[PDB]
Amino acid sequence: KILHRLLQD
Amino acid sequence: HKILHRLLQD
Amino acid sequence: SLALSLTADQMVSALLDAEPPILYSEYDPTRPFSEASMMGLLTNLADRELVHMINWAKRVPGFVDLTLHDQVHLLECAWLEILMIGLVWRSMEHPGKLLFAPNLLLDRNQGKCVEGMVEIFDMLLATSSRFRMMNLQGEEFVCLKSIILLNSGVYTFKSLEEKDHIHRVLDKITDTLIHLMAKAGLTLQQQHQRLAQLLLILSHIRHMSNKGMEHLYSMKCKNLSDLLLEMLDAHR
Amino acid sequence: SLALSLTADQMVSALLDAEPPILYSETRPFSEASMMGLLTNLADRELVHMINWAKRVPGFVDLTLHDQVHLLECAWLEILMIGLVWRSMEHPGKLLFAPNLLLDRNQGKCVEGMVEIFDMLLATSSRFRMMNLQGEEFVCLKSIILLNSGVYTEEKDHIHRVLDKITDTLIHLMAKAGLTLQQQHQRLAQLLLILSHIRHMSNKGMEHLYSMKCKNVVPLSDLLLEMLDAHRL
Ligand SMILES: O=S1(=O)C=C(c2ccc(O)cc2F)C(c2ccc(O)cc2F)=C1
Ligand SMILES: O=S1(=O)C=C(c2ccc(O)cc2F)C(c2ccc(O)cc2F)=C1
Repeated sequence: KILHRLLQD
Repeated sequence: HKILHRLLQD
Repeated sequence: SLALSLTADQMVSALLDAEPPILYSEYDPTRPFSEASMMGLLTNLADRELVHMINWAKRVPGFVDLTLHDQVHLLECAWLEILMIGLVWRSMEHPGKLLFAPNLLLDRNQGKCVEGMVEIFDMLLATSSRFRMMNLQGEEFVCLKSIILLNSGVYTFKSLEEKDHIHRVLDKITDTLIHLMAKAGLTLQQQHQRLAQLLLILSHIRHMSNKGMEHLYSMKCKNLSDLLLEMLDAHR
Repeated sequence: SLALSLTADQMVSALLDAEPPILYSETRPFSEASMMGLLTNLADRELVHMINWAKRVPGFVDLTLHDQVHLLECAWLEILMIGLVWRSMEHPGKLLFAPNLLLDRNQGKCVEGMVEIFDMLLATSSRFRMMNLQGEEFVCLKSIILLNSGVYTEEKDHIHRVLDKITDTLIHLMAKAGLTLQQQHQRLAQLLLILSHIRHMSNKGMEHLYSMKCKNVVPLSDLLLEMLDAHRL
């Protein structure tokens, strides 16, 4: 779920 | 001469 | 030239009087349907609607002033968009249902009869709920439908002075939409906001047409009328 | 919420300041695999900046995590394309993917099916040129694509109010340029109708990338595969 991780940062 | 090509004329 | 010399009210009455009729389906409810039958109903219906749409396009102000090659091109790119915005418009007073014909009213569970059809059904339903929320007016609808006809194929084209004429007609339809919103009592800010909301819906109608175009192209290569295959091979 | 209590000039500067940087591509004549690789690598790195640009779009951070994911999954290729079209404005007949990667439509023939998408992108750039699209209008259009493209697939009432806010910002920009009332809503309509073609280009581009994922000609990145798999379920 790469997109989720990139939105957290 | 396609179908649409003819219906646009008639 | 006469299309440019049209007042906004004469633009509306011309579009309103040019409206195609609501056709009926061959739908016999003695049958619960197979996939081929429900597809046959939608295919036969869309084929007869295309004939009326072709004659409707000839009454759109400015469309007749175009060469025959350009008329064919605009209709080939926009035919499904025009069928869909009409279906969505007919379905405004039937929440959660798509009124393909007065005798063919379908909800999303019946759309699951065809594989992959349910996804396009929900998009069509969401568009109809959007028109319901905005309280879309028939005067606004006929303007939007003619915008689709003139816009969807204008950037898929020396001499190119015809594209300048299309943009002049498109600007006139824009003036007509503002003229309608100004008559309904909307403020200048409200007119510009509603104008933007209506035109952003055309982006989603383009999206549904692209998805529906792939869905039909799959049905052709998986076992349609000759006019419809001729339109379907325009996307290829 | 704070995006609503904000002025038109503050909307423009916020969008301008959030603009992503222009990235570079990594000389040898092009082939099917080499050109697809450069475009895949460039798009994968642009996506990382787009995600941080989206969080700086006013009103986007007010959305839930799932709604942010949905909007970006639906609009990512549209956003890449309108940025590419914007970069290529001052280069008629060419597409500026990167400052060191300026391509014409003859070079688009190095990949099958790439020509049709190239011609559409070049047509949109010439349309922006003919309309003399300003950067203030461009950042408004790009943020509209982000919020609108996935809005039909209340948290939606917020997105629609933010969308109305950008419409007010576009009109405010045109009134500052000296355009009349008729010229304002006409230009507003002309700009928004282009978004329908940008959506069409994205759908055609989405089909093309799915073919290359199946043809297995160039390995796509995991993020790029996740964005691509979102357009089927
Ligand atoms: O997306 S759909 O479920 C909706 C339609 C459709 C049919 C008739 C119509 O007036 C409007 C439509 F959208 C169609 C459609 C279905 C079959 C066909 O041959 C042509 C079509 F357009 C599929
Ligand atoms: O339709 S395309 O010719 C244009 C692009 C594209 C790539 C990067 C970019 O910043 C904008 C684009 F449009 C792409 C594209 C091509 C390959 C890829 O892996 C991702 C992409 F987006 C294909």
